[PDB]
Amino acid sequence: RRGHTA
Amino acid sequence: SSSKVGVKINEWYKYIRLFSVPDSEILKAEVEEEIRHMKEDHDLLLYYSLMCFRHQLMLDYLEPRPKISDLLEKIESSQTDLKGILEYYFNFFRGMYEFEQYEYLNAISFYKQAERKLSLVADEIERAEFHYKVAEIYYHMKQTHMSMHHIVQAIDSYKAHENYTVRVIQCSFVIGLNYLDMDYPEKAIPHFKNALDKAREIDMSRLIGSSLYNLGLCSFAEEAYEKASEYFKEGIRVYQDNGYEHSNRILDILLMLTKTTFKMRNHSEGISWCAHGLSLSKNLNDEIMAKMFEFIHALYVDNDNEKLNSILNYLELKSMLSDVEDLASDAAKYYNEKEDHKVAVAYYEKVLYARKQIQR
Repeated sequence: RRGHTA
Repeated sequence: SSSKVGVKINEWYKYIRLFSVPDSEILKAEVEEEIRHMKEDHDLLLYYSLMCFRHQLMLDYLEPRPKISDLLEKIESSQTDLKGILEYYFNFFRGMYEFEQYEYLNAISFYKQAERKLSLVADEIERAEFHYKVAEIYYHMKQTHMSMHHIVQAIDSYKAHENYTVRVIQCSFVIGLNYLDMDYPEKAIPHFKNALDKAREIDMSRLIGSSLYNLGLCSFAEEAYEKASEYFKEGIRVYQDNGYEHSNRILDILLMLTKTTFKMRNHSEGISWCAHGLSLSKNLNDEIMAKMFEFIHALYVDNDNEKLNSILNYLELKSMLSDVEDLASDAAKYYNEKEDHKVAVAYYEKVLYARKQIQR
């Protein structure tokens, strides 16, 4: 899964 | 008194970027009082509607027919004869919205239009906002070098000012997550521990828990699933103990914990986690996250490769090749352990295909 960027 | 409203809307945007909700509510109030006695500049009216929308995006980040789809309605009915910085704001904000809806192509399209107007943007902090948001979507598309290109520009401007801590943390997320995509978990942990320390200073529960999630993604990368399973668990209780139990992005943490517990060969615990996560994706009406929990289920529980294939095609149609690669990689590996090397090959190839598509 993509990391959290926000 | 028409410039007087424009100046206040600028101030309003200044406070939105600073995440000062009390000031943003003060400026929004002053603007709405001022619009009452002004003379219907349609652009000023659209500037107002765009700032309302941007203000709502701030509020929805901090607290999750919403006010947003009604506000977005008002914005597109007046997309006629745009010019100057207002056109920039229009496309930038529209690209933001589309990104939150998992409409990545739409968002990149809008962001590229805004980018053309960047020379009109005198405010460095405003340019940083753009570079950060652009870097962010490039990371989600695994456009690592493009992401790194933009994120350095943003975080330099943010670090040059003072109360942009929130954006600085988020930039640290992006940089770290880029280093992870390049298989440098040890280069990525510094940026996430730095973000974790700052997020505890300002007591932002959301940012704290996202730091744990990003750090757990490192342990997971270093195959330290015990430590990874911890990070994920605590970040989940962070979100839950502070009013973020219904944020879409907790599905990320659930999804990776479910994956990790299955890899730890704690089968039964792994079932009591894919469970909470399947129903939560249902509840929050997120089709994309639901279908990623299906993949995990069909993989470690069912071996319904056919469904696995159908989900991989879906995610590709969704322009989420990074998730295609990660899931096909979970499949390929798991079947390799089970010595079903034949179909283990099939998913290794899919990983090759996704990696190639990402490069184009």
